[PDB]
Amino acid sequence: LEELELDEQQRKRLEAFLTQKQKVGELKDDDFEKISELGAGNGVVFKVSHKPSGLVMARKLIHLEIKPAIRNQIIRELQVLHECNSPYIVGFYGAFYSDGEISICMEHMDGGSLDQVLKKAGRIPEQILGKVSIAVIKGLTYLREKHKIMHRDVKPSNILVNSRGEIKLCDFGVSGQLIDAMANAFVGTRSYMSPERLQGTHYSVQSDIWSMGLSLVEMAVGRYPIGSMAIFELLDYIVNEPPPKLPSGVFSLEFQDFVNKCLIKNPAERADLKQLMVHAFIKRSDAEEVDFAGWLCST
Amino acid sequence: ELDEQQRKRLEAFLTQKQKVGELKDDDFEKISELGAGNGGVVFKVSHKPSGLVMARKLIHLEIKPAIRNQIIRELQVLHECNSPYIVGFYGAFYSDGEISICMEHMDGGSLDQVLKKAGRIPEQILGKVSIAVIKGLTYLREKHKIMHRDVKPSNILVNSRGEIKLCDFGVSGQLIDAMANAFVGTRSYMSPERLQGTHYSVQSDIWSMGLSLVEMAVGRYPIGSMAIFELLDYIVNEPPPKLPSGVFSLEFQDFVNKCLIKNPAERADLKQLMVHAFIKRSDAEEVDFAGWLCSTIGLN
Amino acid sequence: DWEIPDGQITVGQRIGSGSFGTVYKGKWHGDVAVKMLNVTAPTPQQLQAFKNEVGVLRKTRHVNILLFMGYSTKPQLAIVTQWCEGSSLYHHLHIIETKFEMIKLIDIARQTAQGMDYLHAKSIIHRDLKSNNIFLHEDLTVKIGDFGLATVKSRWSGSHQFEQLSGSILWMAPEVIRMQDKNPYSFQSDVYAFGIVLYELMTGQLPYSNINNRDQIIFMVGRGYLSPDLSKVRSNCPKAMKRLMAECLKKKRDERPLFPQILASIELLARS
Amino acid sequence: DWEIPDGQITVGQRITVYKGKWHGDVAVKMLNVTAPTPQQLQAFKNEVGVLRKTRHVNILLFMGYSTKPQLAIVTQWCEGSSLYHHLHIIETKFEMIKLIDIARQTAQGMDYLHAKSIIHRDLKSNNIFLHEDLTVKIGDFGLATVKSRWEQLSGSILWMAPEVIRMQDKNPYSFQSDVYAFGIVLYELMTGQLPYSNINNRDQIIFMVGRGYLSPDLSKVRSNCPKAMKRLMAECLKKKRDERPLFPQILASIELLARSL
Ligand SMILES: CNS(=O)(=O)Nc1nccc(Cc2c(C)c3ccc(Oc4ncccc4F)cc3oc2=O)c1F
Ligand SMILES: CNS(=O)(=O)Nc1nccc(Cc2c(C)c3ccc(Oc4ncccc4F)cc3oc2=O)c1F
Ligand SMILES: Nc1ncnc2c1ncn2[C@@H]1O[C@H](COP(=O)(O)OP(=O)(O)NP(=O)(O)O)[C@@H](O)[C@H]1O
Ligand SMILES: Nc1ncnc2c1ncn2[C@@H]1O[C@H](COP(=O)(O)OP(=O)(O)NP(=O)(O)O)[C@@H](O)[C@H]1O
Ligand SMILES: Nc1ncnc2c1ncn2[C@@H]1O[C@H](COP(=O)(O)OP(=O)(O)NP(=O)(O)O)[C@@H](O)[C@H]1O
Ligand SMILES: [Mg+2]
Ligand SMILES: [Mg+2]
Repeated sequence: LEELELDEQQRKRLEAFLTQKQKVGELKDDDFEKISELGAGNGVVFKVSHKPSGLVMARKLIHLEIKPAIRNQIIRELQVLHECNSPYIVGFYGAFYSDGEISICMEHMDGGSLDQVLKKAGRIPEQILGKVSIAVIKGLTYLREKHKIMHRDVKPSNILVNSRGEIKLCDFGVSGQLIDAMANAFVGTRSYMSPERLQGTHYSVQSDIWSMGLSLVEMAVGRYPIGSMAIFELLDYIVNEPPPKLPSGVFSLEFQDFVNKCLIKNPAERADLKQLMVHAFIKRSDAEEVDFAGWLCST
Repeated sequence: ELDEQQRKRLEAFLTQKQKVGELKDDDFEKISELGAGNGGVVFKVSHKPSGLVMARKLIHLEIKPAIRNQIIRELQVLHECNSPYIVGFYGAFYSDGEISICMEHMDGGSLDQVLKKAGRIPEQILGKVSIAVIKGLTYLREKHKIMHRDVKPSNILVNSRGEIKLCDFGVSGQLIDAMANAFVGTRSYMSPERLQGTHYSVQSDIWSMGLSLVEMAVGRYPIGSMAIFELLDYIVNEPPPKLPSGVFSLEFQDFVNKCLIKNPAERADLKQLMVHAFIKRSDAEEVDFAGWLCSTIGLN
Repeated sequence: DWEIPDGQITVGQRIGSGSFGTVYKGKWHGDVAVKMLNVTAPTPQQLQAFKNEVGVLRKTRHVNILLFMGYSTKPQLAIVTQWCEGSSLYHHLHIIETKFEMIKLIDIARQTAQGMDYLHAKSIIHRDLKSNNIFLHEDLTVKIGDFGLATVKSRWSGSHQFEQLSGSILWMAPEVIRMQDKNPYSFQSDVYAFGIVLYELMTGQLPYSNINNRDQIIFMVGRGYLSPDLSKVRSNCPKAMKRLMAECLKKKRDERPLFPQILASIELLARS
Repeated sequence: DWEIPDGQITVGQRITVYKGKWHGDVAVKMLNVTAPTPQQLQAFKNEVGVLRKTRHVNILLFMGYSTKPQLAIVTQWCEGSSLYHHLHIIETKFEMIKLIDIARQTAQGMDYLHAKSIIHRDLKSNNIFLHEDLTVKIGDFGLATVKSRWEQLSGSILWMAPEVIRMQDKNPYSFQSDVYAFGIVLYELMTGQLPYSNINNRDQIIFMVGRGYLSPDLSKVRSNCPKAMKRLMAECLKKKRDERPLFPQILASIELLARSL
């Protein structure tokens, strides 16, 4: 509950977002104009301009061949995002369908994804990842406490940042129908899936913690930790081999222990959201003073 | 009018035909190729149920089964076409996209084939041919009110006995219609009135006989290497051919001239030709055509 | 390449006859049509016609051209194409007398024109277009077939021509009948044959059905004294189709329209 | 020979594939990239070279290619919908005789491809068009190769043989992996469903299918499915590729099955 609290500036930023959002109504393709291309995934995301409101927005197009009934139910389930308001969760504006593609409109993050920052830094400093760890843990706790869902797709490409210093989660499993629909395509080249989910055993938000740990190891060493191999070899490596570890020299002992407790392959012994928040690595970085904006702007 | 031998041969042929029943494809065995026309090869075959040696012609047509059945029935009139100057008919049937017409085998072949070995055919021989064709046409006209429609050297057949018989005439009205759109040839003996679409009659068969007689007399197709249209244009536009001089009697030259008059109204008819001086002389002539033929083509 | 080893093709029931050879239903990776030269001593023309048809067919990839699939040299020369279950347009119009609706009659003309346009764009002149060589398949998909006589840039069987072969008289333009020009064939003579096909579609009948004299048809059509009786066209035939048919049947080849224009006219009246 | 000049093809509505006009309706599959990479021209040359070897009614008819303006492949325009659309979007109620005939025609086209030594490598219901609701057309030869005497995972995981997913053998793709993809098509036809419909995790499907832990639930096969068809489908889906039959034998099994109805 203490992680769910916001400072004065975060409360002002959230209300300012919800105020600008209040000017938006029903979304339609005719009411949008493209600005630039924010990147691409397995799906394309455009920086767009909503003409009736004038707001800058991010529009993701998901190409699916699904029954219209399934398409409409996805739009209905995505409406839950209107109640997912947090300084660590990307704001949501609307969703609609046109030309065989489902549009998801959300808040724009000028900094981009933490996977694109890795390419513009090589490695990410430990105190920066401490703020990221705090943002991810708080965001995962918010989804579990307020909406009873997990993220199920934590990875550096789904942790977004901006010049205002904010670090928010995105692309989480808010729609049961959208999860099912996207399971048969969107083949990736790497993976952050927990070992227990890969094997079809019982899973929970612990899998998001494992995914966060692997993302932190990548952003710390500057390389994907699993194992060039194809996807199945990588998945097999995740199941069979012991987890990766952070180098012993540069990184602090607490940060190594933080990552190690995230990456325990047995999810029953893996640390949880509560234990991680009261971990020594979080408290040191929580009370610490870092200008993440300046580091993000330079990198 | 029939002689005693002519009456006998026809009776012996009708008795041979009593041995023949319904014709079927499996009841035939090939022997040799008799020759080839624009419709394909005519085959000399054997009808096992009767044993008789026949000539089998295959006519490939794509037509309605109902029209195919009417063609077979119209061809049955041939059983009532009995004459010493008419090739005999045995039967007809349909088998694998073609209508097979089985007929009397003529071991001397067609005069078209004979002309190739003979080079030319002497006048007295052609007098017996003229009588055979005129008596065949007159028989068809008076007994069945049908023209021949396709008189030419290849449709006048002969045998080692010295007989001269007409074949391939227009007995089945639907077969005439069915064969009009194909079976194109490289020469033509068609009368000028029929080419031009005007009124015609058995006069046209007389034109075709006169043209065939000139060809066999001089050993050359007398129309006009021209393709088929240019030959048809020549028949319509140019005056008819004539026999050369110093070779044939004036009666023969006058006979073919009156056959080849391009106006069918003035062209001689079967009755006028039958009392022409050429036919009168030829009928009373003793001509060993059987011996001439066998010696000319090499028959035994 | 496209040569099929002997033994893989299973020859079945006889289906009909082509301009050169006999056509059978067969089996080779499914149903096929197999056109074989069942002749012990084939003529030079029959040999060159097989070589020509394979050469022309290999240049064609279009839904309205019969699909060439392969050929065999031994034990006999054979051309393998797709099998068309609906037989030929001649069979439908003049054998079983299928009563096509006008929309389907127009669409058959449209697909035929579509295939002819494709051929002429590749400088292929069919020279034997007739309803027997228009095969049907699926829901009346038209397939133009039989390329024994076809020329490509006026060549035949991989060589310049030393003769001018000819097909069936009924679909034959007057200048092809007369054989007075050195080369009497052109895109426009194919158009004339298409016009006769249009006449079959809109009358249900072959032309000159009252004239049973082959040599009479040759002379009078060649002289321009005989032409199809356009009053036999059914009353449900659109006026624009009768006008187009009349232009395709013009006696002077220079007055006939070409297939790009023919297609535009059929697509316009089909919209009405 | 099959290159189409620049100003002949008319491009129309986008369906990537556009509906176009070149001597009638055609489908035009283009590469919108202004600068084709070597891997792009490689794939384009490979696909055209493979398509030009195909002349069969159950193979999408290749008609030509254009290199200007953009790299484009021209094929016939198919009327109707794909088998994936029929089975999983509009739920067309095919009778069993038609389901078997769709399987037969698909096997017919694949048998042709394998006789031309062509491995399709992307067989799936989305690439099987039911032209005029009657004739199977196998399309999308973007991954097709010609097997000769002499890499990242690419394709749709539902139709991938376990050895294709694993990408560990020297030649993961073979005629037998095309057979496995065909076996999944048989599963779609005889169940009306995609496999692993209860599994909503793509990486779980990859790991478990490649390890042989997960395979299609053959109990979803409808009761009207003949016994010889479920048995043929199970033999096409064998985890070990050497136990799968080849398409000459698959065709004969379907044909005998079709007579026994
Ligand atoms: C890989 N792991 S997995 O196999 O579990 N697959 C899946 N994982 C997770 C989710 C899904 C489906 C899905 C997706 C992808 C999705 C994307 C964007 C989205 O918009 C916003 N998002 C956050 C904040 C604001 C927004 F506007 C909502 C979404 O909601 C969804 O449900 C999966 F398929
Ligand atoms: C060029 N002139 S034309 O344009 O009029 N064409 C036509 N001319 C004349 C006739 C026909 C059709 C036809 C034919 C061809 C035919 C052939 C053989 C036949 O067997 C026997 N024949 C006589 C005696 C014994 C037989 F066994 C009967 C036939 O019966 C026929 O009716 C034509 F098409
Ligand atoms: N709201 C946003 N604001 C700014 N950039 C964004 C936003 N959403 C997405 N992006 C960018 O768009 C890129 C594409 O995202 P996406 O289509 O989700 O693929 P991905 O997450 O990067 N990798 P994958 O999930 O395997 O397809 C991301 O990497 C971000 O850089
Ligand atoms: N009954 C028969 N006996 C012997 N030979 C015959 C008989 N009938 C036909 N022939 C021969 O078979 C060959 C083909 O005859 P046919 O098919 O009628 O064509 P044609 O009259 O010779 N020329 P055409 O009419 O222009 O096609 C000719 O050489 C005839 O001499
Ligand atoms: N030859 C064709 N005729 C008709 N429709 C076709 C043809 N080829 C492809 N299509 C359709 O056009 C679309 C293009 O599909 P595809 O070939 O896979 O390329 P795509 O742009 O990636 N679309 P997708 O199927 O989602 O991958 C699909 O809806 C196909 O069903
Ligand atoms: Mg993402
Ligand atoms: Mg004859």
